[PDB]
Order: sequence, then C-alpha cells, then structure tokens
Amino acid sequence: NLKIKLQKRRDEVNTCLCIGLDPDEADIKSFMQSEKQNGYQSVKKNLSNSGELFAPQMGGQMLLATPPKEAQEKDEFFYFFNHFCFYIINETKEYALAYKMNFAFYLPYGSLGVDVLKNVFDYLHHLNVPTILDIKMNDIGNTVKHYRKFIFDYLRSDSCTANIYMGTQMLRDICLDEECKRYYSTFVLVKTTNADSHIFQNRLSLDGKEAYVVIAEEVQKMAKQLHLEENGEFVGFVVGANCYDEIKKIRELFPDCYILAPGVGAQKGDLRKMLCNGYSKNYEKVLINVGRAITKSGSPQQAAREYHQQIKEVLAEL
Amino acid sequence: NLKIKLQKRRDEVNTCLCIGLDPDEADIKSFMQSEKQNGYQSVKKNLSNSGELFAPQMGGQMLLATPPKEAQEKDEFFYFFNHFCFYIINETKEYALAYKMNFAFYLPYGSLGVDVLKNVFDYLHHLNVPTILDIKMNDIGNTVKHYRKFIFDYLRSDSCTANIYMGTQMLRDICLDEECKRYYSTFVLVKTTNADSHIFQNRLSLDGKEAYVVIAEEVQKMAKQLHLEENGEFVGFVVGANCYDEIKKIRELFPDCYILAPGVGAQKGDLRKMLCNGYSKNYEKVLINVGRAITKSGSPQQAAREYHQQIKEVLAEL
Ligand SMILES: O=c1ccn([C@@H]2O[C@H](COP(=O)(O)O)[C@@H](O)[C@H]2O)c(=O)[nH]1
Ligand SMILES: O=c1ccn([C@@H]2O[C@H](COP(=O)(O)O)[C@@H](O)[C@H]2O)c(=O)[nH]1
Repeated sequence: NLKIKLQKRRDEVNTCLCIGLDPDEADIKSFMQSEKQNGYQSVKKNLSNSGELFAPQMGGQMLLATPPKEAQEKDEFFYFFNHFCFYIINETKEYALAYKMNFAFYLPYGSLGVDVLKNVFDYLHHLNVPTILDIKMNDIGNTVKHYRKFIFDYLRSDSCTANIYMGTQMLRDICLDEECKRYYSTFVLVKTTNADSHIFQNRLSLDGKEAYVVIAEEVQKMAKQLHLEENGEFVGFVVGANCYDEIKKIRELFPDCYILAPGVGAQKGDLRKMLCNGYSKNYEKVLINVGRAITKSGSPQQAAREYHQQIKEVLAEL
Repeated sequence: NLKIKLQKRRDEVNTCLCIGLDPDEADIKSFMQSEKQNGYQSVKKNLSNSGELFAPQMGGQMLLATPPKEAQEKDEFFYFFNHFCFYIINETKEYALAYKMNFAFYLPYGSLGVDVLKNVFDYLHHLNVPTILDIKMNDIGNTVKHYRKFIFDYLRSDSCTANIYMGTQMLRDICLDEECKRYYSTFVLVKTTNADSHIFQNRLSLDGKEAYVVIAEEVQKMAKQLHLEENGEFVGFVVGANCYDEIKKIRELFPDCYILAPGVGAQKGDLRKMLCNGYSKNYEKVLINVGRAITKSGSPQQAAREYHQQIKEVLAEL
C-alpha cells in the first residue's frame, strides 16, 4: 500500500522531490554520443551499480553486454534509450521520493519505447522506489479496465495520473480491480501548468465555485465512496507548481490530500512559493516533480542534489 | 487531406458507419479457439483477401504463414490478435466510412499489442480507409509533440481524439507539425456516453452556457486561429450517441462541424434519435462509431451490414 510506502521512502531520503524521466530524441542521441566518446562510462556504472543486480526482462542480454554495432540502428537506439534512463535513475535515486515517467516520451518509436518503459518500471520496482506513470488516462469504464491492466498489472506502477472531464465514476475502474480486492492510487488533473489553463479550470464554475474546486470536491466524494484510504490508497490531485492561489486553496479545502506538482525548472514554477502555499507537515503530500531541469542538466546528480537542498531549506522554514 | 478523403470515402461506401476495433482478451482467445477448430478459415481469408496483397511490417513472416505452436504462447497470442483485427477489417470494410481503434486495448500485453496496432494502422493505410486513434490525448505542448509523432508519423493515423481540459493551446501541437507545414485533424471530447457525464460537462457553466458548449466554442475559436480548414483539416467533436440534446445543440451552433458519436450498440445509444438530431447533409460529418455490437456479434459482417442498412434508411428519412 502506497501511503505507507511514500511515508517510509520520505523518511529514507528526507525530501519530496519527484524526478521526471521524460527522455527525448536529443537526450538519447546526446547520451549515445558522449558514451561513445568517453568509452561507455555511464553504462559501466549502470551495470555495476544496479543493486541483487538488476536483470532487465526486455532485451536483457543485449543491455547487460559490448554495445550493439552502429549498423544495427534500432538495437543501438534501444540500448542507449534504456541506459540513458538507468543513468538518470542511478545518478539521482539517493535524492528521489519518487519517479514520474510521462508515457508520451516512450511512444514515438513504436513498441521499442514500451519495452524501454517496462525495463524502467521493472528497475524501479527492483529498487522499490515509488513510481508514477503520467498517462492522464480518461475513458469509459470498460476501456479504463484495459488501462488499469497495463498500468498496474503490466508495469506494476504505484500510481498514475487521470483526467476526469468525463466524470468521477471512471475512478471505480482505475482505483479498484474487478473483484474489488486490489486498490490503486491515482492523481486527478485539477490545475495545470500551461499558460491558458484558466480557460476552463477557472472560468467555468458552479454555484460560485471555480471548476478546479468542483473537480477536486467531486473527486474526493468518489474517493471516499471507494474506500481507498482504508485500503492504504488515495486519489490525489495534480496542481501545477505555478498555480499558487490554487494550491493554497486545495490544501485548505483538503488538508490531508496528496498533491503532485509539476512545473519547477523548465516551466519556471516558483518552488518556494508553491511549497509554502501547498505545505503539509506530512511532506510526501506535495510531490515536486522536476524533469528537464535535471535530465537536460550538465550533471543530473548535481541538479537533483541542488533541488534536494532547496526543498530541505524551504521545509526547514516551514 | 482528411476532409476530401472522408468525402470520397463517403461516396464510395454510402454510409457514415465508423467501425470500432477494440479487441479484448476474450475476443482474441475466442477467435483463436474457433480458428483452431474450423482449421484457420478466417486467417486463410486474411491471407488472400488483403488486396497488392498486404505485407505486415511487424512479425510479417510469421503472420503470413502454418500458425505458431501452442508452446510459443506469446507468438501464438500475437498471431491471433493480428488475425482477429484483420478478420474484422476484411469482414466489414465494404460497410465502413472509417475505423476507430481505442489505444487502451492494445496496451495490456506490453509492446506486443503496440506491434499489433502498428500492423492494423499499416493495413488500413494499405487499404486507404480513414482511421482514428481513440487516445483522448492531453498534456502540455512539449509532451503533446511526442504524442503527435506516435499518432501521425509512426501510425500515420488520419485523426485522433483529444481532451482539452487543460486548454485549447494544446491543439497547436497536435494539429500542426513543428515547422507549421503539415496539418492534422483531431476530435475533442465535448459530451461523453458515461452515465455521470453531466457532472462537469453540463453542471459547470460560464455566462449561462454549459461547459460542453464553452468547450466547443473555444475549440472552434482555436481551430480557426490554426487555419486547419484552409489546409484540408478540422477539429471535430466527440458527442455521445446518447447525448441527444447536446448533439442537436452542437449541430445548431456549428452547422459545418465534424462529429464523432460513440455509444450505439453495447451502450444502447439511440442511432435514429442521435442521427436525426446531429444530422448534416454532408453525412461524413456524423461518424457513428459501433464497436462491440459488431466485434462481439456472431457475424461481424452481418452486424455491420445491418447498421449500414439502418443508417441508409434513417438518412433517407432525412
Ligand atoms: O499541468 C501539468 C501536468 C503534467 N505535466 C507533466 O509534468 C512533466 C513536466 O516536466 P518538466 O517540465 O519538469 O520537464 C511533463 O511530463 C509534463 O507532461 C506538466 O508539466 N504540467
Ligand atoms: O464518450 C465516449 C468517448 C469514447 N468512447 C469510446 O468509443 C468506443 C465505444 O465502443 P462500443 O461501446 O461501441 O464497443 C470505446 O472505444 C470507448 O472507449 C465512448 O464509448 N464514449
């Protein structure tokens, strides 16, 4: 159960930093270039530092090797995609409460990237680090059951994100299995980081309440009807790191809620302002996601350490 | 460009029936059982009737063969998943304006199902039948670019579905490539078929207008700013087949809009009532999606022919 897992992890790493692992083609190609030049230094670390060492299920023999030849363009790309991901994990895991992998990044190459994603989730499962698939899933119940199988049975993710524009009944098919015997956590989109996010989230309303509030309220009504919390799980909220007024409102209305807050770093969200406004003494309840500001930095480990330090200093103020 | 493609196809098949291809585990297993017993009758048709015959890129040699042995459980499953999909297509293509494949169904088995999905889209591309990926995509622009690559470059889909809870700016990154030189169509969720769909879509409002209307209006404002229609493309709307009041309102507000209307068949939507309310003389502008009522019927070809007939009779009334 996730609530205990997050609490245990929080005490181990003393942070609420969530590392975003969203690799793009340039990331992979660049890592490949630098590894070819430095003689595969980061892959060597991946192979020794995976502790009980990890055995990838998808292309394990080739990943655990010398690298594929340049003539094998697909295999080479798969090798360097997997090892890029493992490199980020190994460079940053000491500083991470969780990892969030955005599904979109693992799709442009067809099934190749899904095998990578499987190896990533399997590695995180090996390390027992909390995991989130940013899939923003939304559909009718029958279809949602199939998303559930992929996210929770196949990837064995700890949580995912969901978009509830359709209604809250969909939560019944993502947060519970068929038999009503296994329970899963999700984070519902409430306020997003994009510039025009107010157009529906704030401008629409009911009975004096902005849409994002109505969405949050209805979500927790459903979470209570599903008995998630008695079964060690929760429905959390995605609230953008640049959404200062909203994160304050959400923490006020739902003191015990779990918030996932992307937007610090590449998107210029004010970490200190958001963490202050969103603060919970139980600080696993504000996951501060940082992707590109770590994965595209000269030194992912140093970047992660820096955010870890900032968050520590801000938590101390609070 | 899609608008001409749909018009041409409409004149060829004289219908607006959109076949949903959402195979579940029971569908695949059942097809496998019956093929083993009838001596692979449907696969034989798949192999001869694919015209210039189709050559699958993913596992083509094994798919074009005798079937895999039962000991090879994964290969067997892939073989029967692909051939189930090809069977539905071959049994129904004479009656289909388009096919809509819901992404969720192609995920529970990991990368295996994505290879199947690639072969499905590639076959439809071979046949030049209009295609829709029901992915309900929603994210920030940077991430949306990666969904675009998968949907439009990799799968070469004609269109997809999108959820615009985040805002309409996201349309810029799904409907246009980076260079602003290729244009793509999408259908935005407006009104959905699930029982509690009114909770946000109708109960939220702005200035007397229900949410689904505000969403539609803002969508078309953005579609016009993107110049899709001058480039042969459109942003359409998903409006449930059981959403009679809303489909009427949407057709009234946007006489020239393209509607995708799921819900007939398994979900009990009233085809005649919806088609009447949503009617356009340009009848490719109401795609009536029917999935399970065809794919789980004793005879997909007969089921498709029946819907084809009903739609013809209703269009004649109108
Ligand atoms: O409102 C939201 C919801 C989700 N994300 C996701 O969070 C991550 C932000 O990554 P980065 O900007 O830190 O690289 C990406 O996966 C993005 O899709 C946002 O940025 N904003
Ligand atoms: O409001 C919506 C939006 C999408 N779909 C999708 O349309 C298809 C309906 O299939 P069926 O009920 O005809 O089998 C499924 O892919 C489902 O996910 C709906 O049913 N309703």
